[PDB]
Amino acid sequence: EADRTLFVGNLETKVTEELLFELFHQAGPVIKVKIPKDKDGKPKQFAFVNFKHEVSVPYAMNLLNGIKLYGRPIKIQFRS
Amino acid sequence: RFKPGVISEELQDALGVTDKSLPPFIYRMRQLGYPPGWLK
Ligand SMILES: [Br-]
Ligand SMILES: [Br-]
Ligand SMILES: [Br-]
Ligand SMILES: [Br-]
Ligand SMILES: [Cl-]
Ligand SMILES: [Sm+3]
Ligand SMILES: [Sm+3]
Ligand SMILES: [Sm+3]
Repeated sequence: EADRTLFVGNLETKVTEELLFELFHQAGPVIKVKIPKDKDGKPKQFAFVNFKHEVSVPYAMNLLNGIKLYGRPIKIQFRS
Repeated sequence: RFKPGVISEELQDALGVTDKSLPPFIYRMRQLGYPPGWLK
């Protein structure tokens, strides 16, 4: 459930689900990364990361919050 | 098997890492400990 998910914001426009998958894979096994779309099909500037293990969520916050992707620090928030 | 800090060229460039330089998050990983989700 939400126990295993993180919100990642402040994404530079070139950040993709693939790139975020690889980065957060360093914190623990990742199931999927979702960058949502608007009604017109445009990608948003934030993502949801779904981990395999809840324990990876607090660790990923400490490991990766503020890390710069294409010069912009990602902003991680808990969802639960 | 999990390989900490082994990342693709696309991710290196995204992180601003030049050749033979540690990814920025590795400096944190070394103090935080081994990622619990990869413990085996
Ligand atoms: Br994408
Ligand atoms: Br949404
Ligand atoms: Br949320
Ligand atoms: Br290491
Ligand atoms: Cl997508
Ligand atoms: Sm559960
Ligand atoms: Sm729980
Ligand atoms: Sm690709």
